[PDB]
Amino acid sequence: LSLTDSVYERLLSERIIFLGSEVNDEIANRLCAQILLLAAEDASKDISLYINSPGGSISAGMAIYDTMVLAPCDIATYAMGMAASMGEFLLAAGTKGKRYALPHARILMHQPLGADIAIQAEQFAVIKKEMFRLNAEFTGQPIERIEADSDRDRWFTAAEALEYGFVDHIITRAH
Amino acid sequence: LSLTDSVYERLLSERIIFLGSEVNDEIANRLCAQILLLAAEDASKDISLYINSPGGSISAGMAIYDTMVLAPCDIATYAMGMAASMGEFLLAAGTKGKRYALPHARILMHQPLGGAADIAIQAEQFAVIKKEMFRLNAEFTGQPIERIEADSDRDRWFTAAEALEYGFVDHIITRA
Amino acid sequence: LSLTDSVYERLLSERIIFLGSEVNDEIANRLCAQILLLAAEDASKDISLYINSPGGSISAGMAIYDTMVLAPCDIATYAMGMAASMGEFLLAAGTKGKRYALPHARILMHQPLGGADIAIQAEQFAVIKKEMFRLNAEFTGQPIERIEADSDRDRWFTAAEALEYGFVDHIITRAHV
Amino acid sequence: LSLTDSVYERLLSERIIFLGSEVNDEIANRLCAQILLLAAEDASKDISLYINSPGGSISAGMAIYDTMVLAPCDIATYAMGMAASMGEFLLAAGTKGKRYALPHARILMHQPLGGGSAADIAIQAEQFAVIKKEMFRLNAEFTGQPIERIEADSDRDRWFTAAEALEYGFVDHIITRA
Amino acid sequence: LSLTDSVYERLLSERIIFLGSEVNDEIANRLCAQILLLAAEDASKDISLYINSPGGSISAGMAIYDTMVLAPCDIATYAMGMAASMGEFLLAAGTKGKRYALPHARILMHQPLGADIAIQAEQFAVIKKEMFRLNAEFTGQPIERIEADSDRDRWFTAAEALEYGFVDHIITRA
Amino acid sequence: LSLTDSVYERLLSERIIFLGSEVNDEIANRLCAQILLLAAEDASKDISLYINSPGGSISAGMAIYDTMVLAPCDIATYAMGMAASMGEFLLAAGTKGKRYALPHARILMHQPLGADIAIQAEQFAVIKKEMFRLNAEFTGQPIERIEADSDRDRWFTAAEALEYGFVDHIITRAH
Amino acid sequence: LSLTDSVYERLLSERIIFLGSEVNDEIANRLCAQILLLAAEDASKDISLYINSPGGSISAGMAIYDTMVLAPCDIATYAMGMAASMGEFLLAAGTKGKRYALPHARILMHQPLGGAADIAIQAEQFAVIKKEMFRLNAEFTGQPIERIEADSDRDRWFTAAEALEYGFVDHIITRA
Amino acid sequence: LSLTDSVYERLLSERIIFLGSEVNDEIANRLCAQILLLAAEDASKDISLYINSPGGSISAGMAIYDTMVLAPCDIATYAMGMAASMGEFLLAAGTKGKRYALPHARILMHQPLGGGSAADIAIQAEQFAVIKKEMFRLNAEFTGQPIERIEADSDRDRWFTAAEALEYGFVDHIITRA
Amino acid sequence: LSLTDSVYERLLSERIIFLGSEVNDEIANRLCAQILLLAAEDASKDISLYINSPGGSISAGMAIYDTMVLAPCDIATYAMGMAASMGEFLLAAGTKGKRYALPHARILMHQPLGGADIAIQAEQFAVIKKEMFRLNAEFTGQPIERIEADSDRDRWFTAAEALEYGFVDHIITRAHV
Amino acid sequence: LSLTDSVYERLLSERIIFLGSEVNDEIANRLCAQILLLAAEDASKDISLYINSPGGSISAGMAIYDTMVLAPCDIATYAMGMAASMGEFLLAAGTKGKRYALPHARILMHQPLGADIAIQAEQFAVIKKEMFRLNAEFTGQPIERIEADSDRDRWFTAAEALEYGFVDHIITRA
Amino acid sequence: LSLTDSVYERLLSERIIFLGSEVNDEIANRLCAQILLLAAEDASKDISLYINSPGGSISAGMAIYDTMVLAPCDIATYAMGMAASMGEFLLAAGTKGKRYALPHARILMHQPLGGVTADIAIQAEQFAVIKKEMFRLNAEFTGQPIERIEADSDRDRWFTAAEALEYGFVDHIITRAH
Repeated sequence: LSLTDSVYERLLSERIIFLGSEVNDEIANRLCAQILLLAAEDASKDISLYINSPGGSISAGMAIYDTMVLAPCDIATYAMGMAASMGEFLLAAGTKGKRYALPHARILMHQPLGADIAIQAEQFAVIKKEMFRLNAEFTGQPIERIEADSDRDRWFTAAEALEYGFVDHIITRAH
Repeated sequence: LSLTDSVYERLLSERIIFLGSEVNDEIANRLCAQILLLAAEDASKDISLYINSPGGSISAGMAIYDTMVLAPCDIATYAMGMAASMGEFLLAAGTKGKRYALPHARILMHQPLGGAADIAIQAEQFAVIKKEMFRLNAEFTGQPIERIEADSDRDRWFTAAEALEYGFVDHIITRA
Repeated sequence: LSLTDSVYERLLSERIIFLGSEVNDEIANRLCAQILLLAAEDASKDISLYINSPGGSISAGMAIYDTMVLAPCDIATYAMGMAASMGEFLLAAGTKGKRYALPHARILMHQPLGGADIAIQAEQFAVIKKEMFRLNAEFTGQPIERIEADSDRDRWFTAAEALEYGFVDHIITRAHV
Repeated sequence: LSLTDSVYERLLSERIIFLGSEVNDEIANRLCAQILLLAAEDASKDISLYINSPGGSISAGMAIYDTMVLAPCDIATYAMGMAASMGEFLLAAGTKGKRYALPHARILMHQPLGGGSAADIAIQAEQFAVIKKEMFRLNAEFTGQPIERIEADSDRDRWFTAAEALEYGFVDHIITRA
Repeated sequence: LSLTDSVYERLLSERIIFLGSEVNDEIANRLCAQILLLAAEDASKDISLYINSPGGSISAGMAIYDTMVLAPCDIATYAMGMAASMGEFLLAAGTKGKRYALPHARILMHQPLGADIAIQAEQFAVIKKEMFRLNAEFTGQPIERIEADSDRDRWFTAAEALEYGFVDHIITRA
Repeated sequence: LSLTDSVYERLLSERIIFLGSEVNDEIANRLCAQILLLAAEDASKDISLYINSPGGSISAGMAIYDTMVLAPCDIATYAMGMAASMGEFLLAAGTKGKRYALPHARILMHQPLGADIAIQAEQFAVIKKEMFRLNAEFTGQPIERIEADSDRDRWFTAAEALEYGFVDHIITRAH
Repeated sequence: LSLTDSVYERLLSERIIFLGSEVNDEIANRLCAQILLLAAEDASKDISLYINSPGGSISAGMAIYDTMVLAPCDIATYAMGMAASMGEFLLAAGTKGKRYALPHARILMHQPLGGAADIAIQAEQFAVIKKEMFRLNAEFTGQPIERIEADSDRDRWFTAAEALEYGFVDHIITRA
Repeated sequence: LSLTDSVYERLLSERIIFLGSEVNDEIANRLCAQILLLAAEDASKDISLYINSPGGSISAGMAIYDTMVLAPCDIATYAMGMAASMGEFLLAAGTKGKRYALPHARILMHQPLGGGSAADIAIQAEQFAVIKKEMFRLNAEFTGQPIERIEADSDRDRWFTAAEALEYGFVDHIITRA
Repeated sequence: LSLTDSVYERLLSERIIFLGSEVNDEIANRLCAQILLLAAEDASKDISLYINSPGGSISAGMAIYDTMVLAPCDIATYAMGMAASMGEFLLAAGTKGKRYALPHARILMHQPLGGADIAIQAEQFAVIKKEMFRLNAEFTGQPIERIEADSDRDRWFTAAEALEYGFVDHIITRAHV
Repeated sequence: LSLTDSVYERLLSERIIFLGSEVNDEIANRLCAQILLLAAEDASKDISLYINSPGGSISAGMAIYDTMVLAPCDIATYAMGMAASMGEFLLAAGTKGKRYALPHARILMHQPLGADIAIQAEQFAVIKKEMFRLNAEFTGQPIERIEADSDRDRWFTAAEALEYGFVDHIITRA
Repeated sequence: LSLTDSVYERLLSERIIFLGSEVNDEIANRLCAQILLLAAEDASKDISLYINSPGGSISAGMAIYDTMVLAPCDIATYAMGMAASMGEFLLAAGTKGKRYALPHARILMHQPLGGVTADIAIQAEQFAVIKKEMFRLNAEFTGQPIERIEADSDRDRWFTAAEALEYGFVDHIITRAH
């Protein structure tokens, strides 16, 4: 094991997980695995997910999301550096009241563009619509607004994000 | 040891196994090994197999399946992200009543194309195991063999709900 | 240590060995090492060898076989996925009564091509080849003529057909606790 | 595990962390991870951050900083070899009174120009402008200098000796002996 | 862990650290880390630094030096094989009375050649001058002589080094 | 220049072109370039296209096809070893009466599966339908039959291909 | 010299140029060089530019465009396979009346995202050239600036016929 | 251009082509290209094909053969070093009366087992079966041997000396001197 | 020979030279070589230098410049895409009256960071830097203070703005036969 | 084209070919190609083969030999540096009276060690025996002596080679 | 051949050679080859050597020089960009009266350290000899005392075009178009 993996492992022991890279099937599987592991170890204690990701595939993020909801314990989400696309989604998907943003974090909305191609298109259409739905639900905004803002790649500061409904807190001082 | 391998091992200690990549001989051997290991450690406790695989070779999947059936303990299967081809097969091959799907999981059917031996022999074997795959798939889902082939042919895919209806899984777990 | 190697080691602790790749000198050395180790640790307890191999070199497989026979403990063999060429040989070489096949396992017979001075190599191959046929016949209880004949035409077997032919003694669907 | 990583881990057990390379997302994530870990292990005990870095991206350094402010415990900063750009920022961002400089340390100011993610150049420019202004503001706050002087000095890449740094307001002490 | 790192770690447990390669930012950080660790573990017990290095960047060696002085415990230095440029500097920077040289060690003096280039030049000039000053302080020689000998890359045997003022002892046996 | 390129160049001088690899944008561009070159050099003399390709992307093959039709001179097509997917299409797209098949050539029909994904799907749908149309036109078979046979990956011998309508001749002897 | 380069050179001798890859500084420089070369060789004879490009950088394309306009001779453009982003721009930038499209060519509109200098400056420049691109695109097609931006925004694409109608090209050449 | 390619090209000018490696699609395409070229240049003059190949895929060799039959000119074949599998086939496929063997050439029969394109194994098996049968047929036609003997000898990898090959019917002459 | 190199050579025959990449010692050597070659071939005929470069090292650009001035023939410069840093310098260094800019060309001013003994390198850079500012001022007809000031803030120009500032003498949309 | 290939081609124009590396299928094909080319160009003019090779596979050398005999023109062989195994064979296989050796050339004899292995063994046995036979024919020595000397890897100087029968002349000057 | 090699070759036809990289055995051999070639082609016509080199090995540069002196024709040297160490040496080694410097050229003196590559003692010996020879010849070229050459070489003294002309490295500063 390397130092980085060691720190992440010791953090895992403290029920702290990181999403600091692009969201894909591999990272998703690992993240899902960690959530399942922590859920198995103790289902009563919260899990803290710190996010600094440019986002990625919808399917991967949705797998992560399902695994999050599957976990009985609360999952606190932290916008650490950047939450874009699915990073933003997973951030907002955090347990209500335990979604935090760091003062200079940046939340980006973005409409991802994503076997038989027709089948892939079908699946993508379905899961995309669902993401917009859930995003609207998380933020409490209209779906029309989610889609509209996603289209024009609207981005938010910590404050703007707090206002919009992505997070519940801004950690300006001594968490 | 890496972080990834460490969590997977710690999960293995919790009798949780993952199929998060394409199915081949290597992954099959590893998966079979894990199943045998857990079966050896404790034959009374369930095994949880989480599936997020695009599928792969029939022979590999069948080896996994045999090892699953071989294990005395029940094997609960979870459609986590995507269960395609053999991912779908292994999902449906789980102990009945303990086959789960997550809300946004996707189940894809597909008839594989297969592909140091004579080509004729390989063709023969593939034909056999393919026919057998369809049979077992029909058995798992409770659908007619004709419908399995028909849907497999046109690469039919299912949502979590549609999959539950078709007979791939027994439950859709929103929360645990 | 890797996840895979960890599982194999943890399995080794359960006296379970794997042959999931082509048979060569390296795999042979490794398998033989494992057999000797388990035999050294405890010579009274069985060893379980699970086979999913396309086969390989005769000399390598024969080395494994010799090491198997050398081991005092019984060696139970399981046709897990595929047992081709030396995979089939090592499968059939298991302790009689403890050779198992899983329902969808496939046993393939095949006459290897083999391949120092070429004349010497040829001599050795002829010898070891003949000996393989002999032992294969002995394992299965078939005539040597039938072994060679079937080997020539790359005859393959299902679990049932293999059980009948004499490669294995059981077809196990499920294991008891 | 390597010797280096072993020393860093054993140091981590002593609540001592290092920033000895250029600041980027990976180093930031790792550093933030370490701070969160130490904060989780014990929120009452100080953390010592030793800095010998040429600096780097603003966003990364700000992420480290945000994580520093997040940590309940005090964070003591040490200018070990060189604190340039964000190295200087994170140095000055240390808990007031526990910001140290080694006798021959060098503090360099510098305005990064940023610049390559999967996004529109206009958006990147906007974000950079905001965080840049925020850096200047906080730097001014840390040093107690006017924002104009921070910008002015950053433009001309002003650098400081340990003494000059102490005077300017980057650090509170110059630790010759311990 | 490898054998080498294992031996070095086991040595670290014995409060023995090595400088057996060129001095750069990486080696500096690692060495400084080790010193801080040992200082943290026990501030009363000495640290033994064995040196066999061709030297390197001044800034790095200075970082090491600052960390050395920062450590409360005494730091004994050993010229094991070769102490050149900053190897010599760190050697002479050892706790007075605890600077040792092995019988066939060789001490080399050398003037290293070393953002905007002007700034880098400024800094280098400063640290260079400071390096000469401290070297003079360590050896007890005039600054003029340090520069003079540094210019012509003067080298010393163990005896010549002992005489010059780099080390305090020549230890044939422990 | 290498020997292979030299032979192909000397063949180009004889107005002979080869398609012996997968059809993609690069190969398409090169092939199109060669057709345009030969068309420029002499618009009255035929061009001979020898095909031994596993096929490839529809868009590429359609570009090749357009460039073929664009060329004023007749383009004779030869099924040399294997004409699959677009190899088959380009074979059948040859000038009527000058489409040849070698005795042991093999013609495979196959339905390819193939920016914003929806857009890609749209484009693919259009060009796919068009391919079926043109294929039906070339072979003189119903579109229903083209689609049906394409679906089940029907393959043809030289004789079966001659019967089906892919080619006009089988070169059994001394062309 | 390779076969590919040889045919392209022999084509160059026939005053035929290709844009068959993504547009960047390198390809731009090469293309500009070829245009200047042909213009130098003969300023009275047309140049034929065949386009099969997914597009690319605006700056690169604009450099090509300036070099096109700089050339005294007419430049006929052919949409061979695909003209996206700057491919579409350069297609429409051809001499009016000599802009051709092949029957199954596809024209895609798209507003690029752009991306050793200050980011603010790069943003400024990009804004300028982008606005200019839209202007010239409107000029080429004869469409309103608003419609160009609007369609560019939603990644509108055209068939050969639709492209002819919109104003990208003047003819659809089935046969020559 | 390399020396080797230069010699091969200068040889091509003399209507002499080589098959000195295993037979695959690339070598086949290249060889077919050469035959078509020589046929285009002059359809009245013979082509000399010198063979020293271990053989290879049936489809490739058959493609070469089809291209040979397509060529109007006679194709003289020379067993230079070794003609195995399809090397033997292409050797025997030469124009009758102009099939030569060098004194120490070796002709090996062998039934390839084929086997990895983007297609279904069943289809590949079908195609292979057909072309295999076709090979045996044509081989029998070339040598004037019964199909059963061709299959029988192929099974047991029968090999021939120059004399034995001449007798069997692979070649028409053994060229000691020229 | 490649297609690209062939076109550049064929262009070289037309006395047309390209600067389409960053300015460094290699590109400098190559450009200087080309200039000397064309000057050697014919010293009476103009040389046309087309520029699309992000700039680079001062010393390299100065070497090119010296070689330009060395050439007896006039050197016509064209801002084709971008002329930044030394690209701008070499653009403005063209023969007066023969410095052209294409309509959408962009000229960027920029003060390089430069980067043997460091003190010596610093000295040399200071000298050559000052000299660059001087020559840039001379080319454009602007005050040195204005050049330094604008260089500091990375001022950039459109074709029109550049024509006004004094970098070029013409804005050419189209060329006559 | 490179300088080396250019010189070899220009030599080819002078009907001079080289064997300066180990003998294998590739070198064999190339050499055979060159011989056929020269034979095609002019069947009346000699071909000069200069040999400096450590030898190699028998089958390859035999292919070369067959092609040599096939060529109607005489083939003069030159032992330039070293003729070992099949280098020696091809040397001795030269046209009688036109087999030359340079004063410090060395001729080495050697028994090479060389689908189904049995078949390969059969073929090797055949070609090996044939190689000994032809070698005996070339040198005019008994087959028993060829095998005997081949077994113990006997080597010859230019003189010893001339005496043994490998070459017909030792050319100090042309 | 590439464009760069083509222009250099075309330049070679104009009797113009380049030294635009560090001096080593390979570059030395190539330059020596070029000089010998030009000398062979025409021994009456001058050769123009343009220098933009950071210098390098003494032995290599000395080989170039020996080859320069060997050439009957005059060799004009041009300090194009940088003439350091042996670049400076070869520059000053040009034919007297035909040594030119470009207006912004820079000539750097430097005492090489040589170093290891047989017995170290021999290598040291050889280096000592040739080093002394360099200083001697440099003094001869510039017309300066050897003591001053060594003294200035020691402290890495550098010159502008004017300073170089004054010192004696070159005979002219070519601003205009000769």
